[PDB]
Amino acid sequence: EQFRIRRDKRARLLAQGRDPYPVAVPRTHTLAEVRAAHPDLPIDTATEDIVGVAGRVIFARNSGKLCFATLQDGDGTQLQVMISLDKVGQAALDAWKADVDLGDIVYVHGAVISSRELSVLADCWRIAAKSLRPLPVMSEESRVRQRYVDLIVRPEARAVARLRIAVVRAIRTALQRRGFLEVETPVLQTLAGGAAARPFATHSNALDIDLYLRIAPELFLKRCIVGGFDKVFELNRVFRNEGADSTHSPEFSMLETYQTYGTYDDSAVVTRELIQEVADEAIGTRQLPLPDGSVYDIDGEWATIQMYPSLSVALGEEITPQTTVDRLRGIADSLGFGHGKLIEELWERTVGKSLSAPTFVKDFPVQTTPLTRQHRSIPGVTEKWDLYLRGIELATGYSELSDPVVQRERFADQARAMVLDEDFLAALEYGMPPCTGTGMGIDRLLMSLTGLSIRETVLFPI
Amino acid sequence: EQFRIRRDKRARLLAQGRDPYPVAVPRTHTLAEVRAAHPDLPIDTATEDIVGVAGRVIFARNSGKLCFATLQDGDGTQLQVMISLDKVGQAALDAWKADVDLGDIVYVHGAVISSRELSVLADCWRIAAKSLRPLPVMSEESRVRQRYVDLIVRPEARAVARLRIAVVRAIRTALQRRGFLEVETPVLQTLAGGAAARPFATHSNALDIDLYLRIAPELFLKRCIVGGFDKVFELNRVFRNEGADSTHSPEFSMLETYQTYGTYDDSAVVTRELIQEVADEAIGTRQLPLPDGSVYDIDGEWATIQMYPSLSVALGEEITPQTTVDRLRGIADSLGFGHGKLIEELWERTVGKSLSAPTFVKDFPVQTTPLTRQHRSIPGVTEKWDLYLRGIELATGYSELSDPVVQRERFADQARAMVLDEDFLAALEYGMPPCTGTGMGIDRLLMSLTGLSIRETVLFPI
Ligand SMILES: COc1nc(N)nc2c1C(=O)N([C@@H]1CCCCC[C@@H]1O)C2
Ligand SMILES: COc1nc(N)nc2c1C(=O)N([C@@H]1CCCCC[C@@H]1O)C2
Ligand SMILES: N[C@@H](CCCC[NH3+])C(=O)O
Ligand SMILES: N[C@@H](CCCC[NH3+])C(=O)O
Repeated sequence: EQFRIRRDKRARLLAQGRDPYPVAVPRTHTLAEVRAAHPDLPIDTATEDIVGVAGRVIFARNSGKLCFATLQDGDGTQLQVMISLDKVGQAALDAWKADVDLGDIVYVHGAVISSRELSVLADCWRIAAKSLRPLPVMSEESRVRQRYVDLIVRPEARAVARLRIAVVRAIRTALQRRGFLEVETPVLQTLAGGAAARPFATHSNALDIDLYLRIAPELFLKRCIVGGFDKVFELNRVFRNEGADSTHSPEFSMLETYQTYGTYDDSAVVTRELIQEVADEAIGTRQLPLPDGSVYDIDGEWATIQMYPSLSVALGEEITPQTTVDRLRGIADSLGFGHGKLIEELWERTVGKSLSAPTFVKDFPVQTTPLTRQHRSIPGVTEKWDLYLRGIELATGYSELSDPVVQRERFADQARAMVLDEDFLAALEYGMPPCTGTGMGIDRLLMSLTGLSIRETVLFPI
Repeated sequence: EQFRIRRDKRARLLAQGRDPYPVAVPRTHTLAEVRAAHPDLPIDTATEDIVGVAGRVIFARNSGKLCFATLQDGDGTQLQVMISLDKVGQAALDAWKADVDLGDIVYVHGAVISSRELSVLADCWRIAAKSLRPLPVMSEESRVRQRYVDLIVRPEARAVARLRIAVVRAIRTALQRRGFLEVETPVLQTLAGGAAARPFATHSNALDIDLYLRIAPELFLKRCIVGGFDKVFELNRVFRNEGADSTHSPEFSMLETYQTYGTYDDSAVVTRELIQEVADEAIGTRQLPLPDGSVYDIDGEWATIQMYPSLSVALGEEITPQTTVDRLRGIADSLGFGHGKLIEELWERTVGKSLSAPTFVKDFPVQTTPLTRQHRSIPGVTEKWDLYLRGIELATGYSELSDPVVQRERFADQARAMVLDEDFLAALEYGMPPCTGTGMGIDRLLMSLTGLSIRETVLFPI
């Protein structure tokens, strides 16, 4: 109902030649600037620094000759204003009382004082924007459908938003320091490769064909390696047309990273440093406070284990690349399609879930890692690692497969379970230097670091 | 045919227990590093700095006991190697001759010398990747279908790639210095607004509905302003499902920028500074050399003109918001749907095309600018500017419309030519502070700056 009373104040403001949505108000300072400016003012004293401030009125308290309000700047910083009859008022004071509702953006020019709390006493004031909706005084799913309100009302929403931003910047900063070049590769592709997922498809009017939103940048990033990029990354959305859960969303921001003349051993080190550097820059500790109340320590060195041996220890018997699917099925049964899949699942069900401290698992089944080079010495496994951090499957790195003939096979096997990515394969046949790539999810990153859900870490999900 | 001879060398290398795609080669330096290290070496003298280098063999010259090759590192830097019988050879020399074709990535450990040109004489050497395709010794449309080869063979492809990267970084650096925060807003939207374009649509399996790839981030970026972001930008792809031409592609990278408590006058200034700063960082001059052979000067201050007056001067009569479509049709006819459209078209046909120096045109027809605030004083126009740089329609800035009721109208008018963006409108009714937004295309930016076509400025178009 207050919807309608607010709409009428708009109408009657227009009519009176007051401007409720003016083009310009001469804001001299953010409220934060005024605070940092007057840190320790003798309380109940005036100073002749005149400012023009603007802010959301989130608290009113009217009292005849004198009205107080809390201006909250968009970052959360607060300044109190005092609308007084004696300063420049009467009609001003009336208009204040009549015109100014909660959630209204307001500008006030005046002197900076402290009251019997840091305030601005007003010479001038003006509405900067009239709200036709009061703030609520929130369920998780209304906070997310209306992030703009969440951000106005809930400090933590403000902090998380800025945290993601700072994390993302930390990442770019870390990679740039190391000489990585950030490239833009295509989102719309004639066929979407680089990972295991069902694509989003869209019809192009230009070309009268379907195109596919990228599931991952790998294959184009690999083209950049062919083309002589020494060190490239890309930090941007990918689209996997599948179901949503606590670690999975159909649209999400992902980092991929490619470095010539290093292996999975090298990118493991960088990934660790990168994450640690992000924590330091964006969180300021490696002793990560959780909503739990607990503390997760990501400092120091991180353990590396091998999938097959670690699984072997867990299961009480030697599991190798040679172990049959009939054997693995049986073990699987005893607990409650193919070899590679069974190993990963058994590993995930036994070793995976038990990991607390940050851990790399390396040396993966060849069948489930089409894009990663075969191990330099161990038969039947690929040089891939996964990083688990706080129990979250965070990141992966590969010693990348550059052999076009092997690579054509790996894809043929895939397809039989038949048009391949011929251009990708062509690029490889021009020669790709030995190189190691990583992938890492930003939401999972933030999750692993903070305890926040995926639906808190993106500004505008659905 | 050489396709097949190369494939056989792979096969016979495998067979002999040589590794043609090894996991790791111990590369100590980039060729650029070795160059910077030995800038002025007395030519035809040896030095006992041992290095391990790796590079693409792009030139061979075999001669009995001694073979020379050019290693080109991926950035374009060149080092010559000398494969000699006397160093560590005979069988080595034979294998070199037999095993190493052009476009092969090769590693060589050895001493750094200058010959009778900076070279490495080899103790050791190894194939790092075997190419199953020779380099061509290129049409514009094969360069772009195979950028990876373009990048190997054509220096200018290398330079342009790195230029775009440096421009994009320059942009982020410039905006960050000014306190802008880069946000990620959704690419997949329930309805795609913020501009005039037909969307790409994609079916979601998760939600069993169509989604729309964003045509622009504005409406979500505006939500961020509501939510208290003072200064936000987003630099990322947008998708407009329309035809391709020399200034238009269906997928392209675009910058949008939002700043609270400034107007179009303010963002005009920033846009100018931003562009000038980009030129300085990424190109190193504001006297822009063109393929033409000419020089385009983007230094100093840029002229601002008004659409209606400038058109009036061009046409020899007063054109105002009040001029009828019947009048404009007639004028249009005399040269060779609605008022706003006719003004822009007439303006573009008369004043637009005649502009050489960098120029802002401001004060636009209300009918064609649904999202921009009405002018503070001039009836019938909005506070929008377009920037033309080197004749290219580069950028725009608005004093943003924050009035939810006016905004609902503007959208209603649009739709009648009927479901609106209710959530966007809801956000506005929570109150958006006065603010100015800009948009700018990266490809157009690069084009305006360099003379390069849109099909050179993106790494992987199609
Ligand atoms: C929300 O994040 C994700 N959403 C989806 N749908 N899928 C994935 C993620 C996500 O974070 N992923 C990681 C990306 C590479 C790093 C290794 C672990 C995962 O594959 C996969
Ligand atoms: C290649 O760049 C573009 N491709 C398409 N399809 N459409 C546009 C571009 C492109 O650069 N645009 C600008 C974006 C905002 C700045 C004002 C001028 C244009 O609208 C529009
Ligand atoms: N494309 C991978 C990430 C890169 C892995 C290293 N080449 C994924 O989506 O899983
Ligand atoms: N969305 C605009 C760019 C931002 C204009 C300022 N609000 C466009 O695509 O034209």
